[PDB]
Amino acid sequence: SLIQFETLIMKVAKKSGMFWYSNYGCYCGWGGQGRPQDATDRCCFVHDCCYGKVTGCDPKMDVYSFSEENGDIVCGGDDPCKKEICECDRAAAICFRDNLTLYNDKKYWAFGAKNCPQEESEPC
Ligand SMILES: *CC(=O)c1ccc(Br)cc1
Ligand SMILES: [Ca+2]
Repeated sequence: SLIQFETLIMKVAKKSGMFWYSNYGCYCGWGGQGRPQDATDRCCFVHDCCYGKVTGCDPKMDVYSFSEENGDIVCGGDDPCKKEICECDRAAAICFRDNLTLYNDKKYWAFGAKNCPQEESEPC
């Protein structure tokens, strides 16, 4: 669920999703169009595409299971579809953590729709 995605961002990237990734660039926020503007924005774009490929369950609402083990987040449970959602959230949390060197809200927060042209939308 989205609450769990916020939780994974806090655990992995040591940052809040709502404070740092909810309106950054073209894609770190709900939906999106245009080009991923930088490495953090591309992490959100891939997360959108991953969610778009989940068939059978709901990435917003459904609750997945995970454990911390061997220094990593391990997605689990008995449901393949819910584990797919967890994998999308875990990959994006690690992607955020790994691209903190580049993060730049001064340049990219509330980047604006003109800057994210419908015609430049990179396909998944
Ligand atoms: C999938 C993803 O990264 C993302 C980020 C922020 C919001 Br709000 C929704 C989705
Ligand atoms: Ca988005």
